[PDB]
Amino acid sequence: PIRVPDELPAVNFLREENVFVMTTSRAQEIRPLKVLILNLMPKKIETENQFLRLLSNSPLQVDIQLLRIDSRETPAEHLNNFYCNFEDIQDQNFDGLIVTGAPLGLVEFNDVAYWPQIKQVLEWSKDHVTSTLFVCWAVQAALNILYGIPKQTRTEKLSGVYEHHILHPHALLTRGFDDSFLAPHSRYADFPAALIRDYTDLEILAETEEGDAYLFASKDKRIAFVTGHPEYDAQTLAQEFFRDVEAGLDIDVPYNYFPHNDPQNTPRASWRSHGNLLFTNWLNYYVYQIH
Amino acid sequence: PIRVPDELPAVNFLREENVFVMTTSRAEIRPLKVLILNLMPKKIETENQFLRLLSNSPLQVDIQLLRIDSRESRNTPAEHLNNFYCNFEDIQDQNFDGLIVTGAPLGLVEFNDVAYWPQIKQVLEWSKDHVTSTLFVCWAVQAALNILYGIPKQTRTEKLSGVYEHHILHPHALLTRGFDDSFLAPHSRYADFPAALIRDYTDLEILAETEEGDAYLFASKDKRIAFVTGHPEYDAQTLAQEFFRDVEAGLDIDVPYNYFPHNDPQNTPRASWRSHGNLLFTNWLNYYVYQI
Repeated sequence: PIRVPDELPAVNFLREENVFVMTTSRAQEIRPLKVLILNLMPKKIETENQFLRLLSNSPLQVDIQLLRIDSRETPAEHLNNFYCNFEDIQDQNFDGLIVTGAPLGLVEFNDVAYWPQIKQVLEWSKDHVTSTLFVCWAVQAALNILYGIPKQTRTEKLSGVYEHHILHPHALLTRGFDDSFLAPHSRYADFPAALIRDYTDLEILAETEEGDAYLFASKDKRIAFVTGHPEYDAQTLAQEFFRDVEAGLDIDVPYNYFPHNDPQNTPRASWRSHGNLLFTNWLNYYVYQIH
Repeated sequence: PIRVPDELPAVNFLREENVFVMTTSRAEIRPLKVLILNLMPKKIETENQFLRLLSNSPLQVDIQLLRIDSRESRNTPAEHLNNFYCNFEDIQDQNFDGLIVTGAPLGLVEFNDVAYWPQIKQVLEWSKDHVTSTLFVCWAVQAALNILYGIPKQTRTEKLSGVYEHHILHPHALLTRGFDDSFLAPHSRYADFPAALIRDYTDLEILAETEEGDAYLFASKDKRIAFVTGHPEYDAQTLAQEFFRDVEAGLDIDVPYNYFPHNDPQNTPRASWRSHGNLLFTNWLNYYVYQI
């Protein structure tokens, strides 16, 4: 935050925009943050690189620990070298937790082999984690475990780069977001905004144009949710599309993804900026809290 | 930055993307000093727009505001300036991490006719030894290219006024970190900044251009100096306020380009450039003003 003379007009002006300002008449402790990533995605290293790229964009030091949900056999070397089990970290507190997506869009919760382990991490997070960010399927899991919302599935997979808008001009998690912006989705989970409004107390910060919640969070910042995959690389949707075409599914192209909707053309990461802002804002205002 | 075990694949992978990674070798974060030489005619609006952006960082940024003009040059006191601003002699023996020189209403004035040209030269010479990273905005770009590279002033045949399309040149650069491949930013200038001018008469790296061929962002490889030719700090309504004053003052002018919805000045304009203004100023603080 800036530190300026108490009566500079910027002080009252920026405070009215929900911006914290320091004044020369008053005065912080800025220590390394501890962030845990529960990696449920099957391509473990690709997912590590995607999230760690975006967790790199703060001047704050982010000490990262990687959490595995069970010990099912990614190289076994990789997990044994770099990941911890829940019993290894259960006595620790963290500033942040990310629960990634998982390929569980079409699996009932009672058929998810590690469902008990997921309930145990989410219950523990309430007292042990300052802010937990749930991504994609983890949003569906958390809506079920924290609010008793039953699984809801779309008619077809939402796959593409979609238009969104922010709802709160002065919010922290969307600080610097354009009024409308692009972010990618790849999900069977259905997240209509009305479901979040009618069955939770969460504040909705951004929606898709079609009426889905994209970003929402608790007022105390303990829990935050993102229903897209802003961490995806340019090619990530294309890899899923080509694997489904090879299997004989012969699906549509992802929306607004390939140039001219022709999969011979190279897709670009048209969603980069607001993925960077999102993770930078989550570290700077949710994981780190000046107050 | 993240701190992970040295052998994690992310380490070599993000280093190949020009991203600094700490590895689990030894884990004290200091306040930054930034000076703003405010040359804009709306001093308080300008302070609010740049301070909004410098506020979006966990780093503590101690701000001092610098005036170019003496207290006695004015027919009446400038209350605001007297209360909040220092003069050069007050800060000449201090060191700063950052300096911003704003734009100035001097696009049609020859440097030798600019009344405070000596004072501007004195600040720029001082900044070489006293400021880790200087950001020049709009006219200050022309001033700096003159003093540092001997480039004469160039003026466009027609004023640029609107929100224009841009692209980045360096996928892994620090100052454009997180920028989309193409993005919007406002311009409002007669100053002419063809990219060929920067390539052919300086050693500066060009990081982004307008679609019509102007340099928008460029910097030195040592990060001592950085240049922006547009106004991503502008509020939604800044171009609108100027447009309505021009209309009221009797000028026959088009709306600013790509600014009002449907090009209709009854429509509320949106700050369509907000995101890349935030990335720019956040990246400037984090990688240029703060280094280690």
